[PDB]
Amino acid sequence: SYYHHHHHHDYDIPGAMRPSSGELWGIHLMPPRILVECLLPNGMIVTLECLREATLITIKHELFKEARKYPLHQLLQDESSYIFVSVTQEAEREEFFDETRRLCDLRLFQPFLKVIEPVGNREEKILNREIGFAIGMPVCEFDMVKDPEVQDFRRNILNVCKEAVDLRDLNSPHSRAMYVYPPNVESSPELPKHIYNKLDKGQIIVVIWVIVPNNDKQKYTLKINHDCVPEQVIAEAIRKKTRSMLLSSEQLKLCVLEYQGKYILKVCGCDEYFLEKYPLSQYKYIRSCIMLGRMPNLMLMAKESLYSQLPMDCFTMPSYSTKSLWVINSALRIKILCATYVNVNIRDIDKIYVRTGIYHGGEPLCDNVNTQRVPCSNPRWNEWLNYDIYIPDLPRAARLCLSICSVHCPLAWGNINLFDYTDTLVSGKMALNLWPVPHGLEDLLNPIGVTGSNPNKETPCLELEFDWFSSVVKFPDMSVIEEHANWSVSREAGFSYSHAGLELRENDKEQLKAISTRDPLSEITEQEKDFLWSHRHYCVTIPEILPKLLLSVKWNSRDEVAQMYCLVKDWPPIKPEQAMELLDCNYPDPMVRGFAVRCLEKYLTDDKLSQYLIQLVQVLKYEQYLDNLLVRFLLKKALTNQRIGHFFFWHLKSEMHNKTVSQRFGLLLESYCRACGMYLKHLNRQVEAMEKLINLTDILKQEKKDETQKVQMKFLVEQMRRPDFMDALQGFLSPLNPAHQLGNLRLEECRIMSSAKRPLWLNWENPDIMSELLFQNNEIIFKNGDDLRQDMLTLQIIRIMENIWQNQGLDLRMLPYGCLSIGDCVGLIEVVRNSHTIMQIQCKGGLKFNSHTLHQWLKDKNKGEIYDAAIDLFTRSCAGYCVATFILGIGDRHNSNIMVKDDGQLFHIDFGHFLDHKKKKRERVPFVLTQDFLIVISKGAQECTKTREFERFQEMCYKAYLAIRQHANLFINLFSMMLGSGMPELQSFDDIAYIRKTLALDKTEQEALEYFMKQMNDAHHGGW
Amino acid sequence: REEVNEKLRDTADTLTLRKNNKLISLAQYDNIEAVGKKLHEYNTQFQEKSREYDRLYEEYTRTSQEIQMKRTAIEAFNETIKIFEEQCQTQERYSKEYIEKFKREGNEKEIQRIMHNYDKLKSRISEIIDSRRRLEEDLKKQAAEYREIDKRMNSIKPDLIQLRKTRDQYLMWLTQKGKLNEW
Ligand SMILES: O=C(O)CCc1ccc(O)cc1
Repeated sequence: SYYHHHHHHDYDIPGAMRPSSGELWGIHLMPPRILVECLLPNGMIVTLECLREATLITIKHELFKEARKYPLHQLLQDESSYIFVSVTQEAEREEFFDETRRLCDLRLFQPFLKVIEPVGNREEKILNREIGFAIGMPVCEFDMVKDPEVQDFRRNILNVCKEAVDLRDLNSPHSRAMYVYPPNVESSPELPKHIYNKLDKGQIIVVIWVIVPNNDKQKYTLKINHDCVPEQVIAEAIRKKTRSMLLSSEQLKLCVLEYQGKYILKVCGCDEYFLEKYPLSQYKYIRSCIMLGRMPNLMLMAKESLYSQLPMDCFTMPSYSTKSLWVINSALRIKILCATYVNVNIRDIDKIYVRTGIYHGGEPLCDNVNTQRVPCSNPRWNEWLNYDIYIPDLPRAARLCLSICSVHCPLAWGNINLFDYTDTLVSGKMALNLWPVPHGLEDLLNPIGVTGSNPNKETPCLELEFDWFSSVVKFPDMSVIEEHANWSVSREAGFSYSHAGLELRENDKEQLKAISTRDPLSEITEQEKDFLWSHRHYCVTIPEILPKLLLSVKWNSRDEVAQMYCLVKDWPPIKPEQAMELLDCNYPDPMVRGFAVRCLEKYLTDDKLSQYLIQLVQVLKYEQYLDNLLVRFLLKKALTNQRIGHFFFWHLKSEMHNKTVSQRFGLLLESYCRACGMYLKHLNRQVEAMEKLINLTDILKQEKKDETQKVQMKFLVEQMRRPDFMDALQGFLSPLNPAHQLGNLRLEECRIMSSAKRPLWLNWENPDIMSELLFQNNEIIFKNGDDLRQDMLTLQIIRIMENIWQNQGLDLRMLPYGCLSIGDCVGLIEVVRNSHTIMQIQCKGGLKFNSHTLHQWLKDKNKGEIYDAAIDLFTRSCAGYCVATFILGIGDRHNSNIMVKDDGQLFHIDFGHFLDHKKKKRERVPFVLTQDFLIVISKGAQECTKTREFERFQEMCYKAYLAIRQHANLFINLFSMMLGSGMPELQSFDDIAYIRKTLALDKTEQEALEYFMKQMNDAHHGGW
Repeated sequence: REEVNEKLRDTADTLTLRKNNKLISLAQYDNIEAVGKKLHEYNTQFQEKSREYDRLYEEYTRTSQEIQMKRTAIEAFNETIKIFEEQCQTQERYSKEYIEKFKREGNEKEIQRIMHNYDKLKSRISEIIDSRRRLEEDLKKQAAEYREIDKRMNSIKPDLIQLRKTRDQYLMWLTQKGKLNEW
């Protein structure tokens, strides 16, 4: 009667409710006592018992005592004459020079150690282990790479390394300290008005601290102008220290002059310094204190004790240092031969063929197939395919895309560049190993997918013959493309009158600027393309139209493409925000991307770079070759500035697991680590810390599952106290922010959370001199299971919406906490102290849960006139978080993913799928302000719909939403650049199209405003 | 612009013509209600299949990595063995020099202990090779299940898109005339 008695026979009673191998092959963490086969020079195998944690000095010394009890001891030298060696898990044979290292940290395969006399006697040069540890793959694995492009990248890219090292020691020690400790500084020295008003007539109280014995410290409260520089602030604090009943006025002036330049300003509690003449306000720390109603606490640090701290980078140069295409008078043809390794079931599948096409992002000719020959087993075609386009019409960035399909459905895919890194048109036979069908891609062929054969051997290997033409066919030089443009110009001037479908006009002159404004994802029509392409000379008037123009150009007509190359040549530089579109997958031409990197060199500030650095590293995936202008740009900026370098390293080191980029990023990381100076040692200490934490949580998750929290937690604390964990997890820099140092582990504040990912709550001592002034404890979460990079990105997108709103005079407060993905579903999350899930607030207030409990809880923290401003904080944050949330379309918000702070700020966490991923299998509103919230907005009131507080709040929502709608070009493009990462929520442009509807860009701003309210009104049921 | 791509998506070669969408030969230029249930029935079969497609794509890239792990482990074993092979040769150098250097003073005492070492060393090499050998046959049975993962993805993928397509067409039909959330 429940089930109409329908059985399920299939159902049996006994997914519901990785991994990186550990310290030894096949086991996560070596046993506390292990036996180690020691191969001696004399041929004797002597097995020693060792402690997991024992150093190689400890081991060697003990070995050479035990070696006396064995035969042939007289053959052996002193212990000091030898170094250890063994086969590691990456499968190379490391020579273990640093004998302070311990047995568990060696990444050995099997537990044996061979003894030898050290060869390659320049031992200096075999601290490439350092470089390989940081990168996570050995440098000898690049050495034996056959491909010339790689080897030519490796040697060529040192141009950059050298040039950037030379800027570092241009004013040493000042430039060196400016590299290592660069000034963390806002975009403009111009101030927002809501910030200014918090100044009582352009003035900050500041506190300059000093140390003199060392134990005792001394405040000096200056009240100075916000726009004054650090050198001024430093003088003022010296005046105050040294004024006395024994120094005349003039005596003081002569005491400041000797003193004024022996000091610099440090932030109390972290390694930030004020080394550059900027307004104090233009440093982020100051501008942070003003907003939070805090008193900047600086420190006078003498420069000799700062340059005493600094190193010497000492960069060493490594050991590793026709026919014009337009002559070829034929149409393109490519021979499909045979796939070898196709996994096809004969029982469902009819027939299989190789679909093909040439591409430029979008298509340049009739995409074809071949005949449905030898389907399923035995699969083999022998056809030249014939493509309607001439060999000279092929543009520099042309690419063959193919796929083996079913009947309609893809099985595999792979893409090749039709020219090589040296412009040579592809001839011969190629063996293309294929990539597998992704999630969101249902379409046949996949041209957004990466160029290159799969390094993975056991995959569909489709081979093919390319056409030969009596020579290496090379793409024409720029001088020759120029001349041909200059001819296409003078030629077209003489063409005669009656002519279809190609001075000016006033009606038209505005309609181009009409097009210029439309977002990337507003598709342009053939008429418009023609219309643009004909006025292309007037289009330089509006350099912002360029993306529309480039997409309008016919890339299959070399006459056009030579003309367009020549416009670009001296096109006027444009804004980074818009130029960034020119590095996404739709603009693959090198002259184009060249022009975009030339905009960044002029315009993009080291500040704005690091904001968009994620997007720029992703956009490397869409370059055709390894050596290209963007790579050299970023490589330079990273070696110019160690804050960028840090995140530049990690964003690469994150993706190294991913075989689409392991080569390219691997090679790039090598260059970085070879040039970045002493930061390589700092990165290796982070890299070593993160590994332990991975191996530790990897055990908690496999085997130690099914043991009470208590049991795991005792096993954790047992592990963390081991000397190697102590070594590895204590004196280092937080990767979320290298400014913050991490000292001793407070293991009693350190625990495993409730979650089934077994995320670690970790807590370090902030070992700064003035820790007290900023925070005595730095705590951050390490999370093994989840994929951080959706969150990482949504967090970024928020940070930018904030900066947009605030630099445009309106103060909604977002709290984009730190999130760093350091690997394949591994990462770090910043802990916001003094914050609780609404659901804790409801549990801890629950009488043996009333809608007021939140509001009650909040009053109970914020009493007096404090309360009034603390509601303003909640009202301001909650508005911003409404609009952002709506615009992005993040996961449904609820009581255990919403968080409020003691001071009354609210913010979201664990955002989940960002562009409305789950729901699309609509225009949802994910932040539904329940009664709980509306009560808090309306200090006492019932009927919260009706108050002014809600009208106020509504106004904040409307002003924010339109503010983002004017910078939507950016938000589209930021997401467009993120297509590179295989985030399922961003597989294709139509995924990004959600952000159009929700921002309502096809409508007019007034309609948009109403749509937002319409959307807000039905979700809430009344008010707007 | 948003919907016009999700209906032109997966079809053949402002008029939104699909050759990528060429916006403008142009070289010269009845139950009502019961079809509503079918939506839910197919919208459950489609999302039923999704996870079965998802679970396998993980297992695929697991086994892809699990296999690639196993290969390098062999590359390592082989290198490990080579050092043990080198070592047993390294002992046959200086052991057989020291047999005939004296061969007098504690001949039977010493050569037994030198011979013992050589034996342990060989028997070690014996264990590693069988350790390797065992990995390699486990590698093929992995590469087996691997071949089977793609096979079953490439049976489901056609059925998934057709299921998807009919689900849209039904969903179009209902909107033509005139709730859908629960279905
Ligand atoms: O030059 C610097 O080092 C400061 C950063 C900076 C870079 C480019 C620019 O145009 C202005 C400023």
